[PDB]
Parts: sequence; C-alpha cells; structure tokens
Amino acid sequence: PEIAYPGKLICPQYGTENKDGEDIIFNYVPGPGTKLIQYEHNGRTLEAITATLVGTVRCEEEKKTDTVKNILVSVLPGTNDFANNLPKEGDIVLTRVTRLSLQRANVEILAVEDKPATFSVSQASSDLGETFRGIIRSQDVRSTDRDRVKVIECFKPGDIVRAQVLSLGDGTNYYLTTARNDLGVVFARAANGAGGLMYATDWQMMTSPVTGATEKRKCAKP
Amino acid sequence: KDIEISASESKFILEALRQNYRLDGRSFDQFRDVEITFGKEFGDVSVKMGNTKVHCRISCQIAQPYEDRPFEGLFVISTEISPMAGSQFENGNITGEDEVLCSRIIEKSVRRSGALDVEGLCIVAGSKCWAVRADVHFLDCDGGFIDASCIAVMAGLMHFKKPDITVHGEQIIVHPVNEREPVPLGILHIPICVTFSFFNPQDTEENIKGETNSEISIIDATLKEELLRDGVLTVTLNKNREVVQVSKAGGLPMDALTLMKCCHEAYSIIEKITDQILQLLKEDSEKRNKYAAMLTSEN
Amino acid sequence: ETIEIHPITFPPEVLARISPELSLQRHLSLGIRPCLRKYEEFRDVAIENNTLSRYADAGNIDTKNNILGSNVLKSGKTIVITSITGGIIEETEDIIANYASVYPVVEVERGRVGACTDEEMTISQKLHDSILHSRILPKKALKVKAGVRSANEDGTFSVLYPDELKRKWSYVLYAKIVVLSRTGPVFDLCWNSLMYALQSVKLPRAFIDERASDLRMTIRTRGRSATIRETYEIICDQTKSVPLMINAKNIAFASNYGIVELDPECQLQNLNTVLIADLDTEAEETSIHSTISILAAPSGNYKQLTLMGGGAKITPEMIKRSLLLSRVRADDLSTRFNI
Amino acid sequence: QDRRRLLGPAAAKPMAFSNTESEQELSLHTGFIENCNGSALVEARSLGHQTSLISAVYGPRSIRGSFTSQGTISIQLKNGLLEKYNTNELKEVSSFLMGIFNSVVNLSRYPKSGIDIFVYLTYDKDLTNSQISSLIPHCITSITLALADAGIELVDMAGAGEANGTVVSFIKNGEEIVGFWKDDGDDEDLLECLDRCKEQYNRYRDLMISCLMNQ
Amino acid sequence: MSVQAEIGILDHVDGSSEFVSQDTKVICSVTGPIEPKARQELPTQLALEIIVRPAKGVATTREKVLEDKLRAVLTPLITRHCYPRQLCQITCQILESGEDEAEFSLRELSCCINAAFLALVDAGIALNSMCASIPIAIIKDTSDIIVDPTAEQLKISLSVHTLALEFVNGGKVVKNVLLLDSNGDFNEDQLFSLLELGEQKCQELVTNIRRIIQDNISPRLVV
Amino acid sequence: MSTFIFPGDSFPVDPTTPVKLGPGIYCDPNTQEIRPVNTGVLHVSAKGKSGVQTAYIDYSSKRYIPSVNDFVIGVIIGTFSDSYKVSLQNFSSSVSLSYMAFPNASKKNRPTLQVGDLVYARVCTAEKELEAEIECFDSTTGRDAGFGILEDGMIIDVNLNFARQLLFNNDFPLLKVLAAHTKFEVAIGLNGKIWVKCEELSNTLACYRTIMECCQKNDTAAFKDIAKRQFKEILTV
RNA sequence: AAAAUUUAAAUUUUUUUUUUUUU
Repeated sequence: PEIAYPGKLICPQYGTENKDGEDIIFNYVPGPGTKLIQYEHNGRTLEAITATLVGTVRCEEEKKTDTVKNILVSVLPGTNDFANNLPKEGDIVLTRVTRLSLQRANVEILAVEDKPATFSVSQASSDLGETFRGIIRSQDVRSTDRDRVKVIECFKPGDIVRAQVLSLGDGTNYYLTTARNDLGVVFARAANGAGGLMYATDWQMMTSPVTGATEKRKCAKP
Repeated sequence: KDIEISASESKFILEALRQNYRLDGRSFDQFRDVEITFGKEFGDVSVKMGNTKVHCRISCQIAQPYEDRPFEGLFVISTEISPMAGSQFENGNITGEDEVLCSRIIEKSVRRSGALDVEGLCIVAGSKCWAVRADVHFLDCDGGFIDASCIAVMAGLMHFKKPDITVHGEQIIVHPVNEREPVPLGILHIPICVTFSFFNPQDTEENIKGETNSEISIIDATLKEELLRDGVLTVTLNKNREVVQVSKAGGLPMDALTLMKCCHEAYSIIEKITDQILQLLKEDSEKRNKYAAMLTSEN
Repeated sequence: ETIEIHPITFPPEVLARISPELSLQRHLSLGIRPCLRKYEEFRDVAIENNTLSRYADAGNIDTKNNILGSNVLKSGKTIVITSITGGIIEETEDIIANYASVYPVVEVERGRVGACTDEEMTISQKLHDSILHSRILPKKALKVKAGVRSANEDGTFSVLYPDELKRKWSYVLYAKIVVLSRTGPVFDLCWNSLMYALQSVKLPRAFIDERASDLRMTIRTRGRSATIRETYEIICDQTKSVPLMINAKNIAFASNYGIVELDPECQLQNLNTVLIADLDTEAEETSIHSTISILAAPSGNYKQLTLMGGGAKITPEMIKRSLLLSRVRADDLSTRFNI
Repeated sequence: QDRRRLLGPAAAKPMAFSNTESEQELSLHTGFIENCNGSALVEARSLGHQTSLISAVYGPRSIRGSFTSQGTISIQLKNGLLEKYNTNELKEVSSFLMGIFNSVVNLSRYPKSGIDIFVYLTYDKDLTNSQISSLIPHCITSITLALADAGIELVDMAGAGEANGTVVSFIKNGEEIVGFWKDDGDDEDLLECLDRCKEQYNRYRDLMISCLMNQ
Repeated sequence: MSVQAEIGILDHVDGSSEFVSQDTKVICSVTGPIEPKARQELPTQLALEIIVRPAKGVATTREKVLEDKLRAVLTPLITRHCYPRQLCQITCQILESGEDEAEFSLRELSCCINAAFLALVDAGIALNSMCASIPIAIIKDTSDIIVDPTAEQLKISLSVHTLALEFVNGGKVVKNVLLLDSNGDFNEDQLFSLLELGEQKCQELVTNIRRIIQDNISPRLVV
Repeated sequence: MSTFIFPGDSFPVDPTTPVKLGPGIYCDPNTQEIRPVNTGVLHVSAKGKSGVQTAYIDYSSKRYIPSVNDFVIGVIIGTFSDSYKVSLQNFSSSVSLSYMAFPNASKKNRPTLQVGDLVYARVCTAEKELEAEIECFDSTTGRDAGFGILEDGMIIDVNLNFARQLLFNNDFPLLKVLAAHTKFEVAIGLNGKIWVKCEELSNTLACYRTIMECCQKNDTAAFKDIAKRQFKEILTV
C-alpha cells in the first residue's frame, strides 16, 4: 500500500503478525482520507480501509500515557490544499481585521498553521467576500483586565493577528480569541496603510522606526 | 436609507393644522408658484416650483410599429429616479412602490388617457413610424413630483417639433433639419394632476365611528409635510371639465362628500396655471420669432 | 533607544495573501515581478484560429453550425475563446460615419453567480468604441450582393448570382468572449484575441428567392387600407462564402503598462521609478495606480492610448519607452501567427 | 429590450440556411485554471459527434446563511458557443447531478462549507445529417476529475455508462448503481442496458485514473 | 472662454454644482460621507459610488465606461484615508449633449469631471489638489488641432482627446496627469504637441476657476 | 483679500514651528509632510500663545463630521441594550450612547427614554474610524446636569458654520431680536440642529420661518426687519 | 400595646432589464 487514488481499497480493519511466538493483533484505525466500507462479496461481508483521496499511504500509532496494536491509517497528498486543513477547534489562525465594533472585532480566516512553522494559507479570493470570516468579541481579547476593555487600543482595520479558535459558533462566523501573552497582533502598516511598517515595542506596545510614532496594540510575544 | 423625525416634531405640525397653520406660508388649499423655462432645444424645459426641481426631455426616432396596433406609432415615458434628488432612493429602482406610485399615474395620465395622437406618428403603416421618448429626471425633492412630472412632460410635448419626411416605398426621405422645418405635435387635451394630502388629528376610531368629519386636506405637501400624511389622493382634469383620473389607493379612510368638494377647487387652480403655460409657449416662440426677426435682418 | 527589533518573516506564499503590496516590494528590491518575472519579461501568446467555425474544414463544411471565424487564445494563466456570429438587417473617405462595428458580449467566469458584472459591462463597450476609433470597417464591407434561386428545369435550383454592380441588405456581426482563469487585467487579451478572430471571418453567400412567395399583404383601416411590403427573406448559402474586407493597415494590438515609485525600506540585498508592462497578478493590479494602455498597428500606428495616472508622475520618457515597447510587442504578434 | 447588454438594433435577424458498436474517445486534462482549485478538461469525439466541455470548482466557500452540519453542493450548466439546450432542460440534469454526488462526497468532513460547480457546455459537433441525454455520463466524469483536483474527500471514482438513450451510473467497479436515467428505447432491454453502460464505465474509470496517477 | 458655473444649487444634497461650458449643460451632485451599505464598505479607505444619467435614453454600457474612467480620476483627488468605513455617493446628470452621443462621448467626459470637481468644493470634503479637463480634437482634413472643438468640427475631426491634469502650488505645477484619453488615429509626434497646449490651457482654465470659487463662497463665508 | 486657500496650495507657515493642528489641515502619515486639504480661508492663530500657533481653514459644509467635546442634538432610534442607538443626521451613521452616562449615574437604575425622543448631548469619545460615542452628562460637565432629554419644542436644520456662529459668537445678531419679542428656550446642536421651544407654537412658527429665511439669506445685518416682519405675518392672523 | 413582611422583564444585513391582451 503506497500510492492511492480515491477509492483504492487498502487493508482490512484488523491484521495479524506473529512477533516471536506470541500472537499480536493489528488495529487499522481510520483517519483523514479513510472510510470503513463494508463489502459483501459472494455472500460474506467485509469492512475495509478505503483511500478516499490523492497521494500517499501512511500508517502510524501512538498510545495515550499521562497483545493488540492500534495502527492509525493516515492519507496525504504527495509529489497546495486547504480544504485538507479546514479550521477545527483550538487552532492558531492568522487573520486580517475587517471591522471594529464597540461590541467586538470581525476578521476573516486566511491561514492555518499546524502542529509539530508549518502552515496552510487559504487560496481563496477575499474580494468576492468568499472566505470564512470570524468574530473576536471584545471581552475575549485578553483575560487581564477583562472588564473595562478598550477595543481601539489593541486593534485597527486590516491588521494581522495570531489568534486562537474558540469554537464553531454559528455557520456565519466564528468564536475566536487572543487571550494570551503570546497571542495577538502580528503586523500592520501605520495609520492603516497610510504609513510605513510598525514594530511591536513590547509584547504590550508597538512603534514605528522612521516615524517616531507608536500605537497601542495587543501585540504577540515575538 | 431612512428619514428620521421626532414624534415631538410629529405632533408639532399636527398641532399647527389644529390651529389652521402650515409651515410653508401658503394656505391649506394654496399651491406653489411655478417657474417654467425652456432650453434651446425643442422639447427642452426646466420646471421649478420653489424647492422641487425637475427636468424632462422629449425626442423621437424611426422604428416600426408593433403587430398589436400596426396603425400607430410608439411612445413611452421613462421616470427613472436618481438618488441625486434625495438620498432615500435606490439607484434606478424600477421596482420600488412609490416609484410605481409615480409610474402608473403618469402611465394613466398620458398613455392610457391619450393626450397625444399616436396615429399621427404613423409615417407609413407597418413599415416605419415614430418612437417618441420621454425621460423624466428628478433634481431635488420637496414633493409634488407626480404633479411636477405631470406638468413638465405636458410642457415638453407642447415644445417639441419633429422634422420633415418624404415617402417613396423604401425611399424614405428625412430632410435636413435647417432647410425643411421641424413640425410640432398634436395634443388632444391637456391634463393636470393634483396631489392631495391628508391628516387625521385624531385616532382611528374617531375617523371610523366618530361621525364628525374632522380631517384636514391640503395641496402640495412639502417634504416634512409629506412624511406624516395619512391618505394619498390625486385627481387629474383638463380645460373641458372632464376628469382624467382619480387615485385614492387606500391610506386614511375618507368621506366621499369631501372629495367632490375637493375636486371642484382643483378646477379653478389648474385652469389659470394652464393658460400661463399657453402664453409662455407662445411668448417664447414669439421670442423665438422676434429673435428670428433679430436674425434675418441681422444676417 | 537603538534597538535591534527583530521582525517576523514568513513563507512568501503567506506574504502575498497578507500583503499584496509589500510582497511586491520584496520583488522590486531584487527588481523582479511576483509572477517571477523581471521588469520587461513578457508572457508568451499562443493561439489557434478557425477551429470552432464551421469553416474549419474547407473540404466538408457541416450542417447545423453557425460560426463564422473562431479564435483560441491562451497567454499566461488565462484562456479566452472568441466566437463570431453575424446577423442581417434589411438595409433601407475616413470620416466616422462610414464606420461601423460589431456587437460583443463578454463573460468572466470568476466564480460569482448572478447578473452581469460591472467589469464585463465595460468590456464590450470599450472594445466597440476603439473599433470605431480604429476606423477598420467601412460599411461598404457590409454591403450584401444577394442572388436569386432560379427555379430551373425539371425541378432543379441554381442561384443566379449578380456580380460587379430595389432593396439592399447588410451584414451585422456579433462576438462573444468567454474568459477563463482571470489572473489580472483582461482588456488587452480581450482586444488581441478578437483581432485574430476578425481575420478568420468569411462572409457567407447570401441570396434571396427568385420570386419569394412571401408577398405584399393589405391591412384594413376603419374605412381605409394600406399595404404591407413584400417580405423578401434573405437566405445565406449552405455552401458558398467570400472573405471579409479589412482596412488591414489599421489592425492594432494591445499593451498595458505600469509605473511605480519605490520605498527605501523594502530592500533585501542579494528617486527610483520603474516601468512594468504585461500586467497580471492581483497584487500588481491592486497596487499599480498610474497606468498606461495602448493600441498600436505595427507601422507606428496608434488606434488608441489610455492613461490613468493615479500613482507616480509620468515622465515624457516612460511614455516614449512604452511607445518603444509598444511597437515591439504588437509587431511580433502580427508576425507570430501569420494569419 | 435589455438595457444591460449590447444586442444590436432590434430589426436585424441572424442568418439562415437550408439544404442544397462504435467508438467513443477522450482527452482528459487537469490543472489549467488558476481561479479555481479544481479544473478538468474533456474532449469527446464519437462517430458524428464531437464534444468539449469544462468543469470548474470553487470550494470551500463560506455560507452567509446559517449553520449546517456539513457541506452543500451547487451545480451550474451553461451553454457555450453553438449548441443551445433549453433552460428547463438544463436544471433537470443539474438535479440529476446532485443526487449522485450526495452518495459521493464526505460532506461531514466539511461543515458550513460550500461547493460551487460550473459546467460549460462549451462546444459540440453533431454532424449526423434526447439530444441532451447523449451527454450525461461525460459530465460526471468531468466533475470527478475536477473534484479530485481540488482534492476533496470522495468515496469512489463513480462513473456513468451509456447505452442508447439510457444513462446508468455505477460504483464499486459496477457492483452498485448510484444514478439512473432512462429515456424511451425498447422495453425490458434493461439487462443489455446493464452491460454496455458497465463496460464503458469499466473503460472510463480506468481512463480517469490514468489521467491522475500518471501525473 | 465661454464657460460658467454654479455652486450650491440643490437643497438636500451635500455637494451640488452646475457646470456650463460652451454647449453642454451638466449638473453633478455629491452626497457624503453617509451610511455605507453592507457590500460596499472598505475597512480603511473611502468607498465611492458614481452615477451618471444621460440626457437621453437610460443607463446602459455607453454610460458605464464614462462612469468608470471617472472613477479612476477622483480616487487620487480624494484624501481617501480620511473617511474609513464610509460612503460618498456622487451623481452626475447630463442635461445637454452638445455632442453626438451616438458617435462621441468626448466633451461630456471633459464636462463631468469639470462638473464633479466643483460639487466636491460645495461638499467641502478632504481633497488633495486641483484639476481640469478640456476636450481636444485634431481635424481629419485640415490636419490642425483645436482645443475645445464643436460637434461639426468633431465630424471632420480625425482624433478626439481628453486630458486631465493635477494642479498644485497655486494650481500651477502639473503634479501628475490624471487621464489622457487618446482616441482616433495618432502617432508619436502629435502627442507631445497634443499635451503642450493642454499643458497651458487647463492651467488657464483653472486660472479662471480659482477666482470663481472664492467669488461664490466667500460671501457664503462669514467674516 | 484674505488668507484664502485651496487643497493643493502652498502652505504658508514655516515648518519649524510648534503648532497645534486645527481641522482642515492634514499631515501625511506616509511622508510626514503637512498640507491644507480643504477649501476656503485659513485663519492663523496669532503669536504669543505659549509660542505655539494654530492653523484652521474655514470650510463650508452641511454634512456634520462627529468630533469630540461638541454639543449636538440627537434622536432615539433603538434600544440596543446597555447602550442607545441614536442618530444625529439623516442618512448618516448612528451613534452609540451608554445607558449609564447620565447625571445620576446608577447601574441598577435603568433610565426611561423611548424611541423617538430628542436629547441634548455632547460628543464624549469618537475616533475617526470607530463607532462614535456621546454623553449628556459628562466628566467635563463637572457633575453638571446641563444636557438632557428635551420636551416637544421644534427643531430646524441649518448649515454648520451658521450653527457655530450661533454658539461661538455674540456678534451674531439673531438672539437679540428674538429675545426682543418673546421669551423662550434654545438648544444649540453642532450637527446643524437648532431646537427651540417657546411659550407659544404661534411664536414658534414665527421662530421657525425667520431661521429658515435668515440662514438662507445668510446676511446678518439684514435680519432686523426680516425677523420682525414674520411677527406681522403671524400678527396678520 | 409593640414588632416587622415581599420582584426578575429581549441588540450589530443573502440575489436575475422594462411587451403584449377584441371600435
């Protein structure tokens, strides 16, 4: 099982080795790119791990610590795709600020990172209003002084924020947060594009070199 | 796109009617004064009643007639609102209601009424006729548009002339403009519409089962006046005392005996203004011909 | 306080999605384009003509097809296909009134469903305008010389054609532009793809009946009557055709241009005012604001020029440079596909 | 008329003219549209009839409507240059299209996400001296290749085969049917209508997987 | 210089101007900044939507491009960062043609820019510079060049031209070109000559204009 | 014969001066330069002001731009909880007003105003780019309950520069002749709003028609007889 | 003769051009 077309039938649910006289059972575990599909053939049923995508087979395992063997099946592309890497709960997503409310802040999803950096930008055109947009509520900006929140003192339109997914929310937008000392503002130009490039003075403040002008943004830890 | 007015301001005018006052300075049953001025082109006119300003345009060209009435020429009126005349309006909403409330009137005021002989657009039957066009532009609103566009179109028809024609089968000879004169058009009757504007000072029930008629009706609602009115009514007549259209499409309930008593007062109003058009058409054409006298003696 | 503020840098595919503008400014530092080109590196142009007209096969022209002369255009990452039909109305030196044009309809399949987009609605107008301002087409080229189908002996038909000269008739032509994978400005490729379709248009042989059955009819008035004229329906031949007559010495070609001004901050080592042409690549189309678009026919001719100056100044010399770059890019394409 | 377009003067008219087991064949190509994320190109030519058409993917696009658990498909059939199929004739096929892919696509992988499918019936020869029914199975193939190009979770290379005015769509190497379409034909020819469809399906899916795995 | 203008002639609208050159009467209207729609906003700059009504007929494609080139010119005139998440609807009315709309669009494009420039002054919005446009033609038969032709001269014109310039420092420095609408047949050599009068003439136009603005508005101003 | 200006003129003053910016001038965020960007007449603040001068252009407008510490008149249009929806000018953007920004500030006490009322309030906090905010009661009131909701009255719209002269100027002849007939109230709104209540609607119409006419004619010296005539026009009766 | 007793009301945007109905 190496290279896969969508529909390439790969392996059953279970397999068997004999490692030194004692019998060891395999547990083929479906992952992304997979689906167990039952198959009757000449009478008898059969479940099988199915390639549902384009690229490479990859079989892995990890047990949770904090004679059978679980084997995660994992299917990949191999030698540009983001529907592969749709945002799930808790992820770190780079976004651009769309509009500032007194209530809240609104951004659009652009780029999703990954675990052990590795990214996945969306390949979409925002000028259609195509992309997924999300919402940061103003009390969710940080937890330190979470009540008397001054929204303008952390964000302006069009700016880049390393933010964490809260949850799905509705279908229209997202529940999103920045409430950490490592999260928040990544980069913007001065006066929302009307001036040059600005650098985070602290983790807590931001200036600009040539100008001599600073602004308050909830910057990320660099 | 929403006009916002305080309810305090709402009671204010409603009080002023209850003491027989209105903010403009007219009487209740008094109409604005009308300024009519023509451009150099035929079928070109600027019409102005105080704050409301309009402009329209008449033209014509060659087309075939329909199968429907193969005898007669073609004619239609455009009344596309631009949000220039007020920020309420969409960019050319032909599907808004008030637009239709502006539309169907002028549709009935002109087209179904037939002030203009469409049969006098027949150049040759079924082959080539006229396509006469009426583009209405609004400039700035203080209401009375549907009365203004009533006038300014009918103003424009009495100033447009069409050029000279000669027929030989297909050899249809449109002549040069300046050798052979342009020829004006045939108006069967001159219609003038009147906006009526209605104000209950009371609740519903004292209009409904309060037998006492107590409802104030005025002419030519100004902009602030127009935003609180309760019924909408327009009648149209002529010089020969026939009633062209009436449209009360709902709104406030309303006594019949009022409406006849209303429509009689329309008559004396519209007649004087009508003749004022009639002299100015002459007098401008007199000024055209006196300047034509100031041209041939000059040249 | 003198501070080594360490910035945060990214993969380049991250950057362009974020900053169209600064990622451009990265390319300008090396002096390149984010379409990986250097300043004046221009896209290849590839066509096939006449494939989708029925007049592709000169040997066997098929039956139910209705297409006059066709053009395929691919250049860069945008495929555009040009199709020509024509219609006929019953018709009854170098000045504009001698000059007509066609009726095109563009569609850009840019993912959006819905009505006619405003980018498209400009296009078919803008072409038609300078086609008139090209003065390509005297209406003598629209004059149709019909034959009459002589009902000859034993039930056979031959169309008597007159040659070398009562009603007249006129071709009226049409176009359709389909746009696939829009990556930038489209108008130059809208222009140039038409031009090769224009040279492939045959005029099909039109004829009327010998004596059409469809004759004069009368209509009764309320006492009077008139006569409908006889309805001679023109018919184009299934077979014969003639080509199209062109003021060939006015066939232009298209080219756009962009001039930018540069930040000192944006450099990476491996005033300052740069001309770019062959514009593409959204980041470019966002951020270029003083621009130049030119029509030109290869002997130094110019159908039009289009300046929108919204960014930089314009020198007299970037003008001449673009003019120098005009007569190259056009003249090659005149000679490239030799149609 | 239509104030939004250039349609010429009205009294003109277009030009008029009067009279004076076989092989199907493909040429399948992907990755050529940069607006999309999934593209597919199809040439077809068979015995009097040559056909070319384009299938275009936009996804996953955001949904401004509301929450859904999973994905949603949208399919457009548009006339190309010459052949003009009827408007209501189009969307019936678009209805028939969506039913099959709703036994294909892992929508559950794609919550609140849209699928846009643009099909361009671009150019067709019919030089032969239910005319839409002869073009059904090639659509599904053209969609599947573009949907592989956007790389979306698809259960099977499902395909349809044709036997004389009859369209039957398969999976599992034909061992199940996912989409059924019938016009006039014979009566109880179904059993032969199993076969010739199946083998074209047995042909076509092999042609498809060659187009991708060899690239 | 048979041009003439009016400022502040509408009522419910922020900026209004009648521009009257030699034959064409055109009024422009400006409303802004006002509440933008959902599909129309920009997070940073100012959104602009522009409507031109012809004198004759309705809004079609012929109107559409004259709109859209006029979109391009105003965008650097406006200090666009000053009004984020906002909208200024601007609307132009063609009232008089003064030119064959079937054959030309030249003078109107010169006219409407010269119209809309002044209603913004009525509107008093943060702007950047000063501007002007003129129509220029070159005769087919005489082969000479007239600034501000007529429509019969357009009939014998070979090539029609509109120049839009950006004027600063007392409106004297050509800061930039805005629009050069080269249409008709032309070469290299005519073009630098074609600028070279309009280099002067548009400044000569604005030289009139600078006066006119203050004459109309300083009595509207208070002392 | 003034310090008249255009956007795109030469700015008069030297660059090395400590200068508080007034409105109408714009500093470049990109190239740090500063230019007059509006139409009209500059008025240079004269010297001696701590060595710091100030430029401002007289420009004319009707469309009011919300700016801070400014007294405006507003309309209750929605009850977005904790925080009112209020408008200041038709077709413009709505403004947000706290429910608590009120002279008896009490968070358990929710006040009483309803949709469609007229209130007097000052712009407290307003970025150019953010949802603007106002206050009736302010800290800059200094515990003053001087703003507030209005009663019925009557409100008239004028252009802004006129309304400045209503506020900023005692030489403005209007309040003289009006006090010379009857006694009444006046609220001044920098949003071009002028709210008046009299003892009488009769005089209020007399108050109405003058202010429409005078601001139209905009000729302050002529306003003696023009005002008094409308009284006779009311005293026509 | 004292003593005291009770409440709580809802916030921030998705769509396809106008004929044409019997003197």
